[PDB]
Amino acid sequence: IAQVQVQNKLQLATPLLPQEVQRQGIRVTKAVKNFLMVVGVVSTDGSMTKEDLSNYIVSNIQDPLSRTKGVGDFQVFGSQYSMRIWLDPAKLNSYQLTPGDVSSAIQAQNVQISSGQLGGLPAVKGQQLNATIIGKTRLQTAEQFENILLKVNPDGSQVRLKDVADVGLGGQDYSINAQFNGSPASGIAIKLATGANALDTAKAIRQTIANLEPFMPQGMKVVYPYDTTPVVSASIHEVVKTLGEAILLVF
Amino acid sequence: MSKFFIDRPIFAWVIALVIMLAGGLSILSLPVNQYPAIAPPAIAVQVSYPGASAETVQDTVVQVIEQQMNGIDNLRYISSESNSDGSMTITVTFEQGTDPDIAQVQVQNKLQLATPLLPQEVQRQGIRVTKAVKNFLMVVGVVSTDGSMTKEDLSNYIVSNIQDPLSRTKGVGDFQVFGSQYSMRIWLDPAKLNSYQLTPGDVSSAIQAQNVQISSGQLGGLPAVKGQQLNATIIGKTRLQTAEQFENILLKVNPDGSQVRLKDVADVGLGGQDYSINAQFNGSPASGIAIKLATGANALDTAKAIRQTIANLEPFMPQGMKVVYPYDTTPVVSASIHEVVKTLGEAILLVFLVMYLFLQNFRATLIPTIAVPVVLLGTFGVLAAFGFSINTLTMFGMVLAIGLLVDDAIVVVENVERVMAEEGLSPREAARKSMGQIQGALVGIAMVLSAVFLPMAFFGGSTGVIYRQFSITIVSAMALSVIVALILTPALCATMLKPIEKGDHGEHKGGFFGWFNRMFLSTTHGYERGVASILKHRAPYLLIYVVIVAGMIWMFTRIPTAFLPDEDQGVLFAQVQTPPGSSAERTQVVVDSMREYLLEKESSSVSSVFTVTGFNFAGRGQSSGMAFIMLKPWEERPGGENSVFELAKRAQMHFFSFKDAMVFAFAPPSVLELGNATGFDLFLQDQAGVGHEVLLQARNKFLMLAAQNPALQRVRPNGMSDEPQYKLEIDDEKASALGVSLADINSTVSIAWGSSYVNDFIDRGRVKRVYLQGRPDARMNPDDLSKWYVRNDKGEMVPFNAFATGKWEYGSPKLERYNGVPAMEILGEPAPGLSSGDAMAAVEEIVKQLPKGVGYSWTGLSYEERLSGSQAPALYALSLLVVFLCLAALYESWSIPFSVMLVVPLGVIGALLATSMRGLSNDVFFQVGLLTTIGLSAKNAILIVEFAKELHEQGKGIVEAAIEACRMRLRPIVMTSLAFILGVVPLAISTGAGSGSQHAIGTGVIGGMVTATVLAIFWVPLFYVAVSTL
Amino acid sequence: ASAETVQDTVVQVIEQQMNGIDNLRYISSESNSDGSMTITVTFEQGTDPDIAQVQVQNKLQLATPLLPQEVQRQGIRVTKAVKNFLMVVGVVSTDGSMTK
Amino acid sequence: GYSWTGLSYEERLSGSQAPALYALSLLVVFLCLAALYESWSIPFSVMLVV
Repeated sequence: IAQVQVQNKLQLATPLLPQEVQRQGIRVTKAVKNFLMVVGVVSTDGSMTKEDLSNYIVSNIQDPLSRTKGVGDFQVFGSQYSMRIWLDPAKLNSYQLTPGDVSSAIQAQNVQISSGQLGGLPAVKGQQLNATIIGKTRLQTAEQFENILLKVNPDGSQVRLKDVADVGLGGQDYSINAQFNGSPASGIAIKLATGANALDTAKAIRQTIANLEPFMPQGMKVVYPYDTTPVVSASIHEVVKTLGEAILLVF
Repeated sequence: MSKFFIDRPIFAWVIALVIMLAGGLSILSLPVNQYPAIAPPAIAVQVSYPGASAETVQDTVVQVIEQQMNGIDNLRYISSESNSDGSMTITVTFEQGTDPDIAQVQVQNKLQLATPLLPQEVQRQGIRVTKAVKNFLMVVGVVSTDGSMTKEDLSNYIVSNIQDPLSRTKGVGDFQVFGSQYSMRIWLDPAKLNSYQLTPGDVSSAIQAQNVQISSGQLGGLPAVKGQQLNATIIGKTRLQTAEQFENILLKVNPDGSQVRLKDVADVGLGGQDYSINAQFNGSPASGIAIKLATGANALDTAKAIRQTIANLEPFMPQGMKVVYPYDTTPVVSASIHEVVKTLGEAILLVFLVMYLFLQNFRATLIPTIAVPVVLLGTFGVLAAFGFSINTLTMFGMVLAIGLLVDDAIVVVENVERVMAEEGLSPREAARKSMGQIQGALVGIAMVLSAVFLPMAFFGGSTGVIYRQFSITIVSAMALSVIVALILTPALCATMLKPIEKGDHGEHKGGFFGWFNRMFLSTTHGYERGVASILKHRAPYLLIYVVIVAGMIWMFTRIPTAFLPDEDQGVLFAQVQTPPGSSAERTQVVVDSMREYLLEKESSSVSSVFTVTGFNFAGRGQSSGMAFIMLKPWEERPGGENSVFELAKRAQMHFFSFKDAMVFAFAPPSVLELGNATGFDLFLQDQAGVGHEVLLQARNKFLMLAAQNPALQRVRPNGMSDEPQYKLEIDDEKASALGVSLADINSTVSIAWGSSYVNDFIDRGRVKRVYLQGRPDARMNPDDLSKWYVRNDKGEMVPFNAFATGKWEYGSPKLERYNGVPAMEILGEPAPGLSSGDAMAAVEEIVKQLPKGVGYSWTGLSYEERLSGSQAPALYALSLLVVFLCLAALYESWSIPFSVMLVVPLGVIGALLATSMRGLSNDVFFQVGLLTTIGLSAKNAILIVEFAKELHEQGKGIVEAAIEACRMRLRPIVMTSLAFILGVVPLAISTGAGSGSQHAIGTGVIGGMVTATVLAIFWVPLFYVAVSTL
Repeated sequence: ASAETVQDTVVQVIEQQMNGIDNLRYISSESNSDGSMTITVTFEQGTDPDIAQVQVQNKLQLATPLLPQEVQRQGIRVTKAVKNFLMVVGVVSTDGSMTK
Repeated sequence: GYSWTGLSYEERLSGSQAPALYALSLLVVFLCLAALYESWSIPFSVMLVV
């Protein structure tokens, strides 16, 4: 009920936020203050850099580890890929262009639009053809992405995004990037959901990562650099064995 | 506890009156519906993003929503659906026990945290979040007989002026209508757009420039100038109402006065909103309402209120419009509670009859007719105390409970009358002696019956709820029957009985009753020497007992296991699939021919066909359709000639000859909430290997080996086969080299072919919306792309074939996901006569060949059935341990409870034999009938072994007392037995509403109880002497 | 906007969708020439107000696809409302120099 | 048509609710005095001295 109340008092205010923070995804979670455990991933062949095995956890490990029982909020050390368009003002002066023109071209030339149907309804009486018509799909690879047009004169001379900027896939924020035991690594810091225990949540996290284990590439382990469940399990076991020896001493 | 009230009866009588008064107050405030909340609470999210591809709506809506919901409570699994028609459906399925309101508001909140990331064309549609629980009370269907009104006119008429009185009535919850209201549909044409140098971007700008509210202020608004005396709420422009106000909006005008209206550019006129769906009822075009029931509300008087609302609205409808009721689960509930009231009356009158038949007096015969309705009314009160509702399940639990519910009062009045007969005491002290002899026995009945039914309540899932209803109802019946037979019945046996003197049984009476007394003591003192002969040498009879225990083991191993019995529900589903690349009229030619076959030659069974195209349980679009054919009631089709499970075969043997489309007919399950499968469900999701073609080859390999195994049968894909779809390739350098802007091309191809939501208008005081497309003869051909014109920057028209070449592709029209990765769903059925776990093992064996990167995940009912398969051989052994504890408590040893817990095999043997002879399955109804006949066998076994112990405590041997106790206690067994099968047999011999449930719940009970009596009354003192020689 | 267009735009739709909640007694509404509206749905006594607010803004959400775009941009404020004023706390200027 | 609200609906509920209160409490006193003293004379005495 507390999350629902702060959520409607947040949706009362979220259109008054700026336009670019509104397109980032606002998160409201029931997270307690401590880090429960950190599911870490380190590569053992050296072919994986920091950003690629952060991309792997964000794209494949994060969401099954986020639907599970008792995980409120994550904290991913790194992030996924996001293909960046590295402008430079020398070649941006070379063709008399502003970055607003580039930002309008890369909003007008990779869109996935409502196209309709080739035999859509209502049909003229006596029409027996149907096909889902396809407009432009969104651009996937970088060599397909370099062919974004920016300006072209009617005599046939054009400029491309490959001539203005140097495109390439990389992270979306290079601020945080961990490293485990010397090697390049990353991980996802898991916070516990409130009103729930820690051992069942940790066991569900272990079962989820063990279900996702047979699909990761070769040269990529899963390690646990930080967890607070073995201390509490050892404390419970120590008090149970203290009880089991105290009953024998009373006997 | 009973000796304290047998002296003073008025206090016990007003305790019973308080119980009956609380029950009578609870009767008029119980909610009542067909099925309780047994489905897992699933939440649907439906978007109607118009004119999209099958992967456009997916990669712009579904992944954006599914990667932003993170950390909702009690989440089990989520799904998706990205149809080619443009819709979307994700079904967030939660854990049991979660009330749907907070789960729905949490998925609402974590959806509206994601809705700014969704595109503008999606977030102007509005993202609807409703509860997906398929329990429809009644389906109000509106038709138009003459054919002058299409479906969208009927849907506007519904949403206009029959939705206003319907939702203001009591008890009606949330509901949906087929289709929606009108929309000012604006039909552009490309020749007139060429003729004026126009583009649909200019029309879409001028409409939303001349059809908006303008926030004008006030004439004298604050702050006022010093000396202001005037105030008037000024208003500016207003939303346009009619179509002759959209005809007079202007697109451009020169300063000479030469203008261009929306006339001679467009053809405005009110039409529908979603043209894809199209339903028709017996020929006439039809819309409808699907009314659900709100929580905590009666179904009968609210259905009558819906009937009364329609019957009070009917003098105002247009001519040619009937309101029909195709689907209505009001008479199912009504007949299912009416048969319970009839069998209550039959049970009390029939136990009155057998109580007068075996005992000669009338006053002692009258007392079950008082002592049974008090616990009958009070169990509704202490059923309302837990927050339940009158279901079908708890009413059949009541009917299971009646025959044992009467037995406590029967054995009380029998013991009082036989203590009256044998020694001749005054009634209060004779009933005092009887109650002092049944003191521990009645609380032993309470503890043993609670121990044998309460662990059955502790399952988890839909299985857990459908056992929990049964268990809590009959445990409430036990725990209230024991106290109303320990507290009430001796207090009235001390008052309203007739004394009998010493050594008399009524031998010189004459007539029929003297003959009955003579034959009854004749078979009694023949039974004396019979049990003496079978107990005098008892060695070759325990061998027969262990042979018949091998009989129950190798008789229960044989029969197959079922989840729910097959039911005559009343409906049949007939979903069709035309070959890919088919329009709507081919599907309609299949559908109306199927409809006229099911009405013309099948007038004996099918009452009406509410059929529909563009929709099935497989996947939406234009090349699909169904026929919700709905049978006649049970009182108009006698015999087994017109059942649903024969009408399906008689329809399918002709639907094999409809050679246009694969017409498929399947019966719904017992419960429609978790239904539509009758088997197992599986998603073949991919975790690592990326590619739609690889997963399509995986499903092809899986369907190749699925039809080869004999353990699998009728294995179909739930998705859709691939449609041949048409693509464009807009040559962007040749487009922008001619001079057109690519945003103008995107707006033209997004407004001309597919629709585009602009803004809202106001008609009849109601906000409706405005779409626009091209004409229904301006987008219908691949060569008709050469007719639309984008605008160059010089002011001249550029044709669309100058820079766009066509090419045909082959893609999927329905891409669905499962927990964030794409998948394809099957709908599997087990082999006829094989268990469901055997089919699950034989279908998880096939997954050992799929390519590297394609996983499997269970769903539907199999996710509960796989995880719930580890408690049933745990808590049954727990319940046997608890009943061993209770019988060690009552009988002061550790070996004498074996003389009771070796008797319930003799109760399960007859039930297994009676449900193996007439061909039934091992469903939940036979299992709870098995449990209640086990409970009745333990019920009379502990009383006969307790008198066998008591007569040995009197001071005689084992052999004399074991045949003394059965001699003294034969007649309550034949009272219980004769009244029991006379009360239960009219369930099995009859039919009607819920025939399969009654046949599954009656014949195992009578076959178990008759065999339990005829073996227990001969073998229980043999077990007692065999355990007492140790 | 004026009162009748606010009524027939917003209030009729949410009035149509906010009946059928359990333990409901009467729903009533207002509109103004200023433009504001106030639906004041009143439950039967015996209901937890938290789950009542949960159900109210649960079945409020499927009116948003019917309401226009000048009201979706501002957000709907739901709250539990008693009718008494418990306390009015107000400042006052003893200098006489500063205005309202 | 007219429909009461605010204070008026609550006091109309009181007016339609009071005789059930009188009859049900009178019957509960009747049941308790038939309960504890176990006669059918003195509960009629209290029910016609009320």
